[PDB]
Amino acid sequence: YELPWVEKYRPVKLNEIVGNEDTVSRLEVFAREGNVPNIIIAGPPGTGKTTSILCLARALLGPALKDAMLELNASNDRGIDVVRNKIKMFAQQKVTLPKGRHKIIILDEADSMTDGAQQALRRTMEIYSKTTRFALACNASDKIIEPIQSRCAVLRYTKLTDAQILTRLMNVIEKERVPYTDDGLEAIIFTAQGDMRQALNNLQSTFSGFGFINSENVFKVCDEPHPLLVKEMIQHCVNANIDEAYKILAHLWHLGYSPEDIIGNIFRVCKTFQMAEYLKLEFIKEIGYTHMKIAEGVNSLLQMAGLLARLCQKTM
Amino acid sequence: SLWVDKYRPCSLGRLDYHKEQAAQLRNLVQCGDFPHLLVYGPSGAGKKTRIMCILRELYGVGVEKLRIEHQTITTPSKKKIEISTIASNYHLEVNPSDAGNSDRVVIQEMLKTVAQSQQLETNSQRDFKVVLLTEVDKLTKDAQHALRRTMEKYMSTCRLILCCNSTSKVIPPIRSRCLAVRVPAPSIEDICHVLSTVCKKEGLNLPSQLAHRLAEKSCRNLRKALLMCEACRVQQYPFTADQEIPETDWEVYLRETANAIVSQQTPQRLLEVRGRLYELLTHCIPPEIIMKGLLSELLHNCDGQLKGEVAQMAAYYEHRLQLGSKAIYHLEAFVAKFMALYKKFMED
Amino acid sequence: MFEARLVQGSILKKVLEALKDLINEACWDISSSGVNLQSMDSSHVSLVQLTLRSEGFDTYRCDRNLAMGVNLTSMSKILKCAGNEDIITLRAEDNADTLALVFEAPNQEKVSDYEMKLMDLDVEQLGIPEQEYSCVVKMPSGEFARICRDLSHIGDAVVISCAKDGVKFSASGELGNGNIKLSQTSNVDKEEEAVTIEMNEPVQLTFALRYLNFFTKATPLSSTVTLSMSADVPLVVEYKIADMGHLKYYLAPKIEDEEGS
Amino acid sequence: MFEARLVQGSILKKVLEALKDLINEACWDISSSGVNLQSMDSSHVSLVQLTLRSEGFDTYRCDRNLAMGVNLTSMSKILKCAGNEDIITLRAEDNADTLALVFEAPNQEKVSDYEMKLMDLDVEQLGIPEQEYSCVVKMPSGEFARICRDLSHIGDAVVISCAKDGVKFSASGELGNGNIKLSQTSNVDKEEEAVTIEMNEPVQLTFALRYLNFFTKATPLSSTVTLSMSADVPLVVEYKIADMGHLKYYLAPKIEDE
Amino acid sequence: NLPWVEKYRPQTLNDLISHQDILSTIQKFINEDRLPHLLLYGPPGTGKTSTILACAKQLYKDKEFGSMVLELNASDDRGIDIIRGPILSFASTRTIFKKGFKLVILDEADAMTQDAQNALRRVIEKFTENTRFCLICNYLSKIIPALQSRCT
Amino acid sequence: AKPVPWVEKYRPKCVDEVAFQEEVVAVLKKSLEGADLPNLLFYGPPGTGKTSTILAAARELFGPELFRLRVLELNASDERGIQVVREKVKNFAQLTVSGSRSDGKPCPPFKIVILDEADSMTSAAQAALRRTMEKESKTTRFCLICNYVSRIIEPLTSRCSKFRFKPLSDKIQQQRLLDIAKKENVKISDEGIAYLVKVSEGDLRKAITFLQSATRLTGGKEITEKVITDIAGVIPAEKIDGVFAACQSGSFDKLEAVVKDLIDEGHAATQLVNQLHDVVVENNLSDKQKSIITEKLAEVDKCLADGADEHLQLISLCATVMQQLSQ
Ligand SMILES: Nc1ncnc2c1ncn2[C@@H]1O[C@H](COP(=O)(O)OP(=O)(O)OP(O)(O)=S)[C@@H](O)[C@H]1O
Ligand SMILES: Nc1ncnc2c1ncn2[C@@H]1O[C@H](COP(=O)(O)OP(=O)(O)OP(O)(O)=S)[C@@H](O)[C@H]1O
Ligand SMILES: Nc1ncnc2c1ncn2[C@@H]1O[C@H](COP(=O)(O)OP(=O)(O)O)[C@@H](O)[C@H]1O
Ligand SMILES: [Mg+2]
Ligand SMILES: [Mg+2]
Repeated sequence: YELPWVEKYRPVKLNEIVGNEDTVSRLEVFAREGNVPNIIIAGPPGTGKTTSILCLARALLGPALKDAMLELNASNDRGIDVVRNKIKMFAQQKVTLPKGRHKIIILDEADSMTDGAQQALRRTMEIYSKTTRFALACNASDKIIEPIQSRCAVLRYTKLTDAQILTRLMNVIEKERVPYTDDGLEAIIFTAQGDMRQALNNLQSTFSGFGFINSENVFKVCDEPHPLLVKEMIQHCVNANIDEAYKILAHLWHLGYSPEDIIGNIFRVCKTFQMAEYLKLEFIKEIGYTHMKIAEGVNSLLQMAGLLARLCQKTM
Repeated sequence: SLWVDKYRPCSLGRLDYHKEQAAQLRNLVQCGDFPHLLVYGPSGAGKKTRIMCILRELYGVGVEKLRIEHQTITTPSKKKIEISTIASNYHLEVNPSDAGNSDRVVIQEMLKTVAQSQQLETNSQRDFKVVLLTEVDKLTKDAQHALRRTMEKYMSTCRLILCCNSTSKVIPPIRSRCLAVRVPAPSIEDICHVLSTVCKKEGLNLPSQLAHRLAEKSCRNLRKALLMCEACRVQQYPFTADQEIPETDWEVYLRETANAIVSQQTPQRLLEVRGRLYELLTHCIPPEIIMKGLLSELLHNCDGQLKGEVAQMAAYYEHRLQLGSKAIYHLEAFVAKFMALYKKFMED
Repeated sequence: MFEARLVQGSILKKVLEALKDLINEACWDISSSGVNLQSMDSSHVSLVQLTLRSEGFDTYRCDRNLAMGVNLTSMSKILKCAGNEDIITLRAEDNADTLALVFEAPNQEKVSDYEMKLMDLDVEQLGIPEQEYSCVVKMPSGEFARICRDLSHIGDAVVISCAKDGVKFSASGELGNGNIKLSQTSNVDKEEEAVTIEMNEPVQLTFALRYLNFFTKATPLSSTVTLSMSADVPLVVEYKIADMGHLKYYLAPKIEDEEGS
Repeated sequence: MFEARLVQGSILKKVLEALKDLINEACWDISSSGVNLQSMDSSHVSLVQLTLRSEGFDTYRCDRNLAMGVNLTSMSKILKCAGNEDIITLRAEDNADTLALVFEAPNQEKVSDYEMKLMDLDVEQLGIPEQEYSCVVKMPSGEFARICRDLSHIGDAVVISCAKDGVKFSASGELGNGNIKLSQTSNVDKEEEAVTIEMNEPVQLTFALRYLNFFTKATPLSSTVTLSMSADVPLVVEYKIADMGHLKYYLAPKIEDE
Repeated sequence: NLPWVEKYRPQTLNDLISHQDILSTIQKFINEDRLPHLLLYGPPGTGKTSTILACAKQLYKDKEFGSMVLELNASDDRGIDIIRGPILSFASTRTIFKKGFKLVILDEADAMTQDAQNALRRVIEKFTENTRFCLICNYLSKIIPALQSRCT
Repeated sequence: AKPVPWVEKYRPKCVDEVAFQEEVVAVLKKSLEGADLPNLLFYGPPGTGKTSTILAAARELFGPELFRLRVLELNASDERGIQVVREKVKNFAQLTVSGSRSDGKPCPPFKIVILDEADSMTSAAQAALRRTMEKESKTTRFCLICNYVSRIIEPLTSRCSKFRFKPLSDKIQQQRLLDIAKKENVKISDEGIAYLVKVSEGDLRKAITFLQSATRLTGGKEITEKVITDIAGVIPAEKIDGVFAACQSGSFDKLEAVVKDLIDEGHAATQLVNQLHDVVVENNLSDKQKSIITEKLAEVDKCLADGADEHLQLISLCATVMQQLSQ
C-alpha cells in the first residue's frame, strides 16, 4: 500500500518549491511576517500552486490549521448555497489566532466555479479581510472575473524551466537509487512539457513498468509519437519532399496513432525546430489550420497528406 | 405619412410587377391545403408585400390589425429572455434570429406555445392559421432542425411562411417540404412605372430621365427608390433631369473610403482607412454589406487587368469574415491586400 | 405456480418502504423455503438482504424456483393500493411476464386485483459468509432512527465506537461537534426498549449518514434493532421481521485518513 | 339585501378545497330557493353543480336574484382564517361590489369581519336535463378517494365497467394494470359503509383520472358518494353535503380510439 | 442465439491475443499489488473492456464481484452530478467482504467535460489506497493533462 | 377526408409491393428460418419505401397482435434530443414481455425499434445512439433508415447490416405520374413529365411534391415549363446562355451586369453552381478550362455551404470563367 510519488515527494516547506523564485521568496517573506494579502496563483498544471498555497497555510497557522483553514475543492459541490453558507460562516467564525497569522480559505480550481459563486465570493473577501485571506489556485485567469483578480494579488507561475525539473528529478532518483540513462531522462522532460507532476508520474510509472529509465521504456509506457520521427517529418517537409515524409506518415498511421496526437506532436516538435523564423511562422499557421480541420471532425489520413502538401508548397 | 408604405398594395390584382406569380399564388391559395411557403429573393424586391398580400387573400378583412406582444422564455441556463412578436387575430409573425445562441430555445418553446393554443371559433374562419418567420436564414443548424420538426408535427394545424434572402445557408431538408416562392427584384421599367404611379397620384410631373436615374441608383430596391423620390420632393419640387439625388451617408462614406484607399498606398493611409472602417462598423451595419459596397465603389476605378484578382480576394476575405468572429481583421486584411496589389500594379 | 397468502398486510408495506429509495430494481429468488432477496445500491456501497420464510405465509405453495425481476417504484405505487389490515395474496406463473396481487378486506367485502409487468435482470448472488462479530448491540428502533436523524444535521458522517462504557455516536461538521453516549440498561419493564451490548473487542468505525437514514425507515418492522459491528466487518443492521423472516443490511465503513495534528 | 348565517362553517371550507383546484373563478347564483353554482372548467371537460338548500341555514334573507362571480382561490384564502367550529355570516347588498365575511365564535368571544372584492363574469347557464340514469352505485367516499388515488399512480385513465357481478375499475399503464371489484354488500353495521347497486343495463366507460382526483377532495363532506352512469351521457358523481345540499360533478367520458 | 461479437468476448487472459505486453504488465501489476489507476486508450473495438473485465474476474470470485467493481459509462447521464454521486461514494468506502482495493470501470471516458475531469482527478487523489480507477477512452486528447498525470 | 399528400399515400404497403427489391425480402425470408438477425440500416433516396418495407417486415415477424406491443417506431429528426434517445429506448427495453405468441408459432425473443431519417442527427446525438445500441444489444434490436452513408458516423455504421435501396430508376415513373394525372384529372404533356423526372436526381418524392405544387398553382391549367422551372428550383436555360455569352468575351461591366442580374432574379447561387456545372461538364470546352471552372464551382459551393455572401462569390466565379473563356 505504498503511496505514489506525486504525494510522497510533495514539499513540506516553502523553500523546496522550484517554480517561480521571486514569487516563492516573497511568499516566504509573507510566511515569516504574517500579513499575507489576498493572493491568486495562476499558471499551467504541475508548477506547484497547490503545494505553495498548502505550505504557506501550514507555515502561517501551524497547530491551528484544522480549524483556521478551509480547503474547498472541485470535487465538492460549489453551488450558490455553498458560497452562501460554507464560505460565509467560515469567514464569520472566530479562531484564537496570533497577531499576524490569518484564517485561510484555500479555493483550488477557482476557474471551474460558476458566476454566482464568484458573485458571492467578492463581498466576502472584501469585507472579512481583517480575519480571513483568500489563496486562490487556478489554471486560466480568463474563466475568473476581472474583479477577483483586481482585489487579489495575481501571481503568475511560469511553466517550469527544464533545469529545475532536472534538479528535482535527481533528488527523487537519488532518493530511490533508480538507474537511468541520460537521454531517457531528457525523454521524460519531453513527455513532461512544463508539467512536473506528469514528469514524476511518468518516471514512477516507467520504473515500475520496466527497470532502467531509458528512452525506450518511457516511450513505451507513454506511446506518444516519437520526437525523432516527427522531427524527420518536419525536416522532410522543409526541403520540399512529400514522399519521404509520407513514409513517416504511413509509419505513424499504421502504428495506430490517432490524428489528434499526431498533429499535437507535430506542433510541439515544430515549436523548437531549427529553421527560418518566417518559415516557422507559416508552418505554425498551417499546422494550426490542419488542427482545426482535425478538431472540427475530419480525422482522415488525407488531412495529414494535405498538411504535408501545404508545408511542402510553402517551402517554394 | 410616407408614401413608401401609404400606397402599398393590398389585393393581388393591384400589384405593379410580377403579375404571373401573383396569379399563381392567388390560384394556389384559392383552393385548400395551403402548403408551407419559403419566400426568397433579393432585399427590397417586395417579399413582405407578397406575404401580407397572401395573408389578405387567405383571410377576410382583419389582416392589418397588428400589435406587439412580449413573451419570455427560459434557457437551459437559468436566464429569462424576452422576445418580441408582431401578431394579429388571424396570424403570427416572429423574428426568431434576434436570440443568437438560444435560437433553438425560442424555436422549440414559442411555436410549441402557439401550437398548443387553440383557435377560438375555428369553424368560422378557416382550417388553420399561418406563422411568419421573418428573419430565418441566419438561424443555426439545430434550430432549423427543430424548425422542420415543428413543421412536421403541426402540419395539420400550423403552416409556416419563412422569408429570407440568400438561401445557401438555409438547410436542405426544410427546402424539400416547403413550396419555394421566388420574388425577383423589379426591373428598371417596373420601378419607373411604380414611381410614375406614385407621382401621378400625388399630383407630380416627374420626368422619365430622372426616374431612370432613381432606378439606376436604387440598385433594384423599391423602398430605397421611393425614399429617394420622397427626399427629392422635399429637396426641390420643380424636378429637373440634372438633379442632385440625396444619396445615403454610408454609401458616400464608402465612396470617400474607396478614394482614401486609392489615393495612397502607405501604412498611415491604412491607419486612416482602418479608422473609417471602424466608424462604419460601429453603426451595426453588416460587414458583407460593407464588403459589397467597397467592391462596387472600387471597380469604378481599377484597371481591367486587375478587377479579377480584386474580386477573387473580395470573395476570399468575405468568406473568411463569415468563418471568423471579428470583422475588422478580415476587412483591413482585404484593404491591405488591395493596397499591396495596386502598388505592385503601378510600381511595375 | 406462485400462490402466497399473507394475513398481516402492512408489514410488506413497511418492508417496501425500507427498500423505497435505497434500491430501484431488485430480484426475488423463490424456493420452497420461501422468498429471498439480495440486492445492492446503485453506488454498490450498501447491501440489502430480505428473507421471508415459508411458515410465515398463510397458504404458501411453490413448485419451482423463480428468479423474478422487480422495479420497487412500480410496486411502491402498487403496495400503496394495499390497506393496513388487508390480506395480500401474491400470484405468479412459472414463465410469467405478469405479477398479480390481490388485496382482500378482512370482512371479505372489498376485493382488489393488481398487475405488475416484470423486467429481466442479471442476478449476481453474493454469498454472505457467516462471520463472528466483535460487537453485537440491540437497541430500540425509534432510538436509532432518532440518533441518525439528529446526527445528520451536524455532519454527513458518524463515528460509532463500541467500548466498555457502551456505544458512542459522534459527528463533526461545519456547525460543530456532537457526541451521544448510550450505556447498558439493567432494568426496563419491557424487553423492546433496552440497550443490551455483547462484546469481544472495542471497535470504532465511520459511516455515511445518507445510508443510515435510508436504513432507519424500517422502524415499524421491529421494535428492536441488532447492530453487529467489528473491525474489517460491515455494519450489520438486523431487523427481525416478526416470525416470518429478517431484513439485514450491510454498510461498508468509510476511509479515515490518519493525521498527526 | 342578502345575509346568510350558518352554524357549522367547516362544511363550506370543505366545499372550498373541493372546488378551489378544479375551477379558478365561479359565479354564485342566489334565489329564494338558495345558492347554486353551475360552473365550467378551463380545459372544457368537466361541469360542476353545487347547490345549498335554504332550510339548513340558521337564518337567510335574500331580496332579489343575485349573481356574484368570485375567485375561489382568494376566497379559499379568506376562509382559511376561519376555524372549524365558528358560525359564518355572508353579507352582500343588491349592487354589491364587496362580500362581507363575519366569523363568530361559538362562545361569542371572537367576531371577525373581512371584506372581499368582487368582479363581473359573463355566465352561460347550461340546462342539465332530467333523465333516467341506468346505473347507480352508492359507496363510501373515503374509499372513493382511495380508489382515485391508488388508480392514479398506475395510468392516466380508467375504464370502469358495471354489471351483474357489481362495479369494476380498471387502469392500465407502463407499470401494469389495476383492477378493483366491488359487489353488493348484504349485511352492514352502518349504512354509510354499504355498497348499493341499482341496475338497468351493464355499461363500460372510460374517463380521465386527473378530474377524478380533483373530484375526490369533497370526501370529508359526505360519508357516501354516488356514481351514476348511462350510455353516451356525462358521468354523475354526487356528494350529499349533510341535509344541507348536494355536490354533483358531470364528467365527459373518453371516446378516443386508436 | 446472439451475434458473434457478444458470444466470444474473450473471458480468459489466454483467449485474447496481440496485446501481450499490456497482458504482461497488468498481470505483473496485479500479482505483486502495484496496480495504479489505469487509462486505456486506443481505436474502437480492439478489446479495452474485455481485458479489464477479465482481470477483475481474475482477481475476484463471482460471489464477491458485486461489491468490488462498479461499472459506469456514458449511457447514463454524465457530468458534475454523477461524479459527486456513485463514483466517490464507491471510492471513499471500504469493502463489504474481506479486504483489498476496489475498481471503478468507466467506459468511453473522453465524453465528459473538463470540470467533471477536474472533479474526478481530485477524487483520484483523495482515495487511492482503497480505489483503483479504470478509465477507457477513445481519444487521449480529450482528457486534461493532469488526469493523464494521474493514471498510467 | 383530409387532403393526403401522394407520397405516403402512394407508398407500398406489403412485402412484395416494393417494386423489385426481392433481395430485401429474401434476406429476411432467410432470417425467418434462422430466427436471428443483427442491427439493420437501410440507406437510399426517399420515396423508395424503407419504412413501409420494415413495417410490413416486422408485421411478418411478430403479427398484428404483437406489432403494437413489440415494434417501436420513432423518427430521429423528430427525436433529435439526447434525452429522448437515452430515456424512451431504455424504457422500451426495460418493459419486457415474453417471445411467445397465442397462435403457437415460434418467435425470437428480442424487441424491434425503428429510427427513421437518422442521417440528420448530429455527431453527439449519434454517439449517444451508439451508446444506446451498445448497452441494449441483448433485448432490443436496432434498425435505421437514412438517405446518405457518411452522414451516419463510422461507429454507428460499424455495427449494422447495410442495405442499399434502389428506386424506380428509369421508364416507370413517367407512366406512373401519368396514372396520377389521369386519376386526378390533370392535363400535363410528355415534356413536362420528362422535365419532372429530370429535375429530381433519382428522387420520386421530389417529383410527386413538385407535381402537387404545380397542380396547386395552376388549379386545372396546363403544366408548362415555366411553372415547373419555378417550383423545382431551376434557373432557366436562357439565363445560363446569357451568363456564358457575357463571360465568353467582353468586359467586367457586362459580368457585373449579369451577376447583378442573377442575384436580383432571386436565384440561389448553389443552383447556379449546379446548373453551370451541368453545362460545363457536357459542353465542348477544353479540359483545362473545364477543370478550372469546375474546381472553382466546388470552392464556391463550399463557401456557400459555410454561409458566405453569394454576390461576391458569383462575381469571382464569373470572373474566373471569364478569364478561362476569353483566353
Ligand atoms: N515546484 C515544484 N517543486 C517540486 N515538486 C513539485 C513542484 N511542483 C509540483 N511538484 C510536485 O508535483 C506534485 C503535484 O503538484 P501540484 O501543486 O498538486 O500541481 P498543481 O500546481 O496544483 O497543478 P494542478 O492542480 O494539477 S492544475 C506535488 O505533490 C509535488 O510532488
Ligand atoms: N485481442 C482480442 N482478442 C480477441 N477478441 C477480441 C480482442 N479485442 C477485441 N475482441 C473482440 O471484440 C469484442 C468487443 O470488445 P470490446 O472490449 O467491447 O471493445 P472495446 O475495446 O471496449 O471498444 P469500445 O467498447 O467500442 S470503446 C469482444 O467481445 C471480443 O470478442
Ligand atoms: N406594386 C407595388 N406598389 C407600390 N409599392 C411597392 C410595390 N411592390 C413593392 N413595393 C415597395 O417595395 C418595398 C419592398 O420592401 P419589402 O416588401 O420589405 O421587400 P424585402 O422584404 O425584400 O425588403 C416595399 O416597401 C413596398 O412599398
Ligand atoms: Mg491545483
Ligand atoms: Mg466496450
